[PDB]
Amino acid sequence: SLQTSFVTLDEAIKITNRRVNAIEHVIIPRIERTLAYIITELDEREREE
Amino acid sequence: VCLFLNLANDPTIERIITPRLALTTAEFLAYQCEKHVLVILTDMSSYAEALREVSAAREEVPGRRGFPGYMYTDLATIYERAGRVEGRNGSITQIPILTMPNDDITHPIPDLTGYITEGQIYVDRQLHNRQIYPPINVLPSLSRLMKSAIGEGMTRKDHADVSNQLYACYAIGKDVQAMKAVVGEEALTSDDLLYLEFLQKFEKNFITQGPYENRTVYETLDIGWQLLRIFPKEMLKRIPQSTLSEFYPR
Amino acid sequence: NYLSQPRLTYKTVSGVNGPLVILDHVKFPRYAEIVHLTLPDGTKRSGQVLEVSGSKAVVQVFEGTSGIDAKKTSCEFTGDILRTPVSEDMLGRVFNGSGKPIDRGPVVLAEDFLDIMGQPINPQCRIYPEEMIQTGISAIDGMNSIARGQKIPIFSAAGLPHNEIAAQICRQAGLVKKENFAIVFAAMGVNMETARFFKSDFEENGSMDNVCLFLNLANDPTIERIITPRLALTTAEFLAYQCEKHVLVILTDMSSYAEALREVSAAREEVPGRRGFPGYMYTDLATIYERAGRVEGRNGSITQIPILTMPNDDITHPIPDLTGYITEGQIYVDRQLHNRQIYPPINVLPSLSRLMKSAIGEGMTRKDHADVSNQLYACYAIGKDVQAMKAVVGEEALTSDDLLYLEFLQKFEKNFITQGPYENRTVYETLDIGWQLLRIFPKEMLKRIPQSTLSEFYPR
Amino acid sequence: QVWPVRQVRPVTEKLPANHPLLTGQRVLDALFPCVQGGTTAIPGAFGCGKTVISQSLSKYSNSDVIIYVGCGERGNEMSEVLRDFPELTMEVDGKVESIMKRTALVANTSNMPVAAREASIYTGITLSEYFRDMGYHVSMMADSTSRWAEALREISGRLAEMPADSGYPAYLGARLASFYERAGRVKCLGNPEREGSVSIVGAVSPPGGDFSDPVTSATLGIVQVFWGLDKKLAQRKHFPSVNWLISYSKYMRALDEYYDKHFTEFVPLRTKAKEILQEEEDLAEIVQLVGKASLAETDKITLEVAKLIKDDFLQQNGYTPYDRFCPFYKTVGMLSNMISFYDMARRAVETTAQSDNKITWSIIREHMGEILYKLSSMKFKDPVKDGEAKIKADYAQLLEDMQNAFRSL
Ligand SMILES: Nc1ncnc2c1ncn2[C@@H]1O[C@H](COP(=O)(O)OP(=O)(O)O)[C@@H](O)[C@H]1O
Ligand SMILES: [Mg+2]
Repeated sequence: SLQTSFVTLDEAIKITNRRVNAIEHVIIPRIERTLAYIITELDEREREE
Repeated sequence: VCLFLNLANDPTIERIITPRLALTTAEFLAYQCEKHVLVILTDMSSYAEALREVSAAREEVPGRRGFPGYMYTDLATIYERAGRVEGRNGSITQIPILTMPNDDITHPIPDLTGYITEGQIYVDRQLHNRQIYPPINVLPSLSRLMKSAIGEGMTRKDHADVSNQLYACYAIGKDVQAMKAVVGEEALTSDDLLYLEFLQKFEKNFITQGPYENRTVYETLDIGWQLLRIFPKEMLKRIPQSTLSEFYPR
Repeated sequence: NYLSQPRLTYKTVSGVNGPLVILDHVKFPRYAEIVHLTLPDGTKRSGQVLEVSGSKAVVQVFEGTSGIDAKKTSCEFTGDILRTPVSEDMLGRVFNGSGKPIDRGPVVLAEDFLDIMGQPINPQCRIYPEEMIQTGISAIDGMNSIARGQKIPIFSAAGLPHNEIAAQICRQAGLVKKENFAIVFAAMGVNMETARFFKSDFEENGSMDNVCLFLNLANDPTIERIITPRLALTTAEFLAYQCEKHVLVILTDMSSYAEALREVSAAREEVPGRRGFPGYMYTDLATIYERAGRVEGRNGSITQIPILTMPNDDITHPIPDLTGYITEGQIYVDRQLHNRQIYPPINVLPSLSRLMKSAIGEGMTRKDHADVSNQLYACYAIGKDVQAMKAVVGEEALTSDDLLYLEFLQKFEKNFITQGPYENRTVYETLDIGWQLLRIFPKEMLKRIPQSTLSEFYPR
Repeated sequence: QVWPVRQVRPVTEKLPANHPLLTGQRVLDALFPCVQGGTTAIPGAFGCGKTVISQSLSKYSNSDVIIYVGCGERGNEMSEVLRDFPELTMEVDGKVESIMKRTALVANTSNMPVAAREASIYTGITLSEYFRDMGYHVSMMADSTSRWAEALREISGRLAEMPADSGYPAYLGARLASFYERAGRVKCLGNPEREGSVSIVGAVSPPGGDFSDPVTSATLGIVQVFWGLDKKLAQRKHFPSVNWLISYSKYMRALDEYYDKHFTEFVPLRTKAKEILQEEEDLAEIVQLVGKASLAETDKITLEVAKLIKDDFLQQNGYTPYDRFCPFYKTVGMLSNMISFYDMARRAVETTAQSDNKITWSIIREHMGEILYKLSSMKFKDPVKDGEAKIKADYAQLLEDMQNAFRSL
């Protein structure tokens, strides 16, 4: 019971730590680059107007 | 040496004639007195901001980030004042220097300069923070005239193949380093660990140099081969078998 | 009742700027009046008065302003606004964007002269449209069904197959069966390959005697595009409301029409709207799009299908944005489906028809049509929401229910939306292909469908 | 004779374009074709290859005459063509002729007068129409159309006009659209009853590399071929830097009858290659987040063969003797062997995967490293040092070598 738990629990930690890393290194930076582009383009439209 | 100096406290409209006084002096030296001239222009970013200041005061059409609508055409009248001419033994080489605002290569100053100049050398804050010197990052950098200044009788026969294989290995090592930040070292295959070893040895041995060390091209290419041999020759897929068989076994 | 008085001719040009000629010393100038210009080499051009003030008049020139000069070029003022000749003999003819012949036939011998701006039809005298057009295309006839007398544009983008969609509708359209269309076709700023494609398909379908073409191409003058849709619609109103025909009208790039309006408005130095377009562009486009429908006591109709190209694929751009506030829905053609080689590339989620709610159902089509239409839409919306989740979490996180939506979404694009350019599905074939996809779910998940429709149609 | 440059030279008729324009690139000639009478745009950031594609297409193609317009671009590049093209020869009746004998250049460099950039464009297409009228197939290069749009903007500014998007004049889209309409295949005027064409290839230089640029966005509303370049491919030294996900050609149906006569095996291979590259793009987004370990063996094959195509088919160095120019026999032969290996590797896995002992891509790798290395090495065969017969015989021998390896599985 301890070894079937331990081997099943080790897998779920790896999958979870991979999501914490992917959100920190891949997903959040893509949102921040998008959001920085939008602000830059809205300054352009304002200067054209 | 000839020096033309405008400082942070000198008039801002002198800055738009300063580089034109320098390039007029270089043209006399090169194309009438037949010298070889090296021209250094310091913060083209200050030139371009003085140009934006002048053009805004005339209410002229804006381009991106409010720069003058003709800034490409203006910068081209500075940067095209370079090179060699038929029947005269002098030359002008230009090395302008830019500060990219907020480190952004897509900002109008580096953007329109890269459309005019024959490549760029790119200095990277992340290499400087790590205390590497010179902080030159090869991937954003270019030379458009390299392709026909190198090779047999020019430098050495391997030079192009070595260069392209170093670009390929550095780019793959950088993609493994980005991947390892998601998956950790335990998920890497043995091939990933070769590119990740190359990446670390390349920045210490090839890029890092110090301010008075002066390497020949031949020293540079042999440092290059000492790093390419980290891999089996079957992984060196930019290099044709003739170049491998001659230079890889060393 | 004729203008029997002599025309005044002036050599009083005072400025030339972009598409505009300015005259002075003009006697009682008239707004919207037509002018004929003769250049010093004997070339003739035509134009319209855009503004008058005292003895000064501003003329837009339809064929452009090259070679005009302020001394020898002369302008004849015609005493009247733009009236086009019309006849039923205009079917089986080819004209340019000025309505001049290009088929080597003669000029139109008029049955009447009509003002290209039309006349306002009283809202009391309109008939609400309820006859369904079967276009043959399941993504339309199933879920965006079209009533005869509607206006419904194709919203598209550069590199997409919107001309094949429009041509397929011209081949396949007719009424639902438990009459045929006259076609009026306007091209503004098309390439020669587009003009050849449509013209060749009407010749090859053998129906070229029941179509009228007005062609302005990308090498023709931009200012003719101002009048090209208005010549097409003035022809359709004669055929529909005097000769009692059923007319299908195609206006093949309203984006090139809107760009020509921006050229003139910029040249006149007017206060801009959004993206530099005229501040009156809604009102201008409404005088094109509202020239459609059915009228009391006349046995004819006009249906409009405009076509748009969205710059940078953006539906919030002024051209598609204003068009959605006037037309009764849109058909949206999608680069995502086109990159997957689905044809038609119609995305059913941003697509709409505002008149289908009354054109379908018992006696109109079949009693299940609304329920299938709602349930297919709901499942495809949920399938896209499941797919967007799955792309992060991977397939092992999905339930059996999520896999039913993901299977439905693949099957719906392969069977319902994909069709091919000559396949002509009825409404009834379309609705039964719909049930073959709703069969992917147990009845307990079909929550938009009432139990009587489930009981009658699900077990088949 | 003398002709006004702002007026189109007349023709008897314009014709559908049915015959390819051959660039000598494997990408382009296979994945995104162009035609005699076509219109093309090449948008990209700085240093992507817009000039090198334009010069390579100018050196090695099936056109009779080349007109090269360099408006708003470097003086060192017009000097490069004047150095390179006289030394470079095509072969005619068993005799060599320099490609400069068929070429004309129009220059107006980035430091020359800004209004003369417009004059260069109209001069170049008027020279191109004049040789079309002799019954030639002409290609016209415009080394950046963005530099003409930028000249329209300064003059519009100094005339104090009201702008459209990004300060450009409201007439910019009509200028571009009526320029590209001068392309096509034609019956000429006059009575020796001949035919000719002009193909136009226009580079575009979007500022910051952003294809939402008004000049790019107007241009893609006009042209029938789009070769979109990527700065992330150029920074890897992956050249030609053509993004195969965004790039397209409208002419692929017109060329059906050509391939169905001359290269009857090709359209299936082209179709499979686009599917493998699109499947890899869908896998790569999962792989980046999930970490590769969950993949099926057919997906590991798909990733590896997409990598083989991306690295060894879609990639050429234009400055090395074996890949200067790639013939269509070498192009169809290379793709045939890569797609053949895919179908065999997929069959071996898919057939055995149900059994207690079964094939995996890792087994195929360890069994076939020499065939994988031979497949990556197909590119190095030289079309003028080696014969057509030698190249085709070698590619047939690789097919036997890999068939004998899969028989051994
Ligand atoms: N096909 C190629 N093969 C080899 N090198 C290339 C190739 N295409 C581009 N390059 C390299 O990249 C540089 C930039 O190409 P270029 O055409 O001048 O870029 P762009 O016009 O897009 O700004 C070239 O000078 C050359 O060094
Ligand atoms: Mg260039």
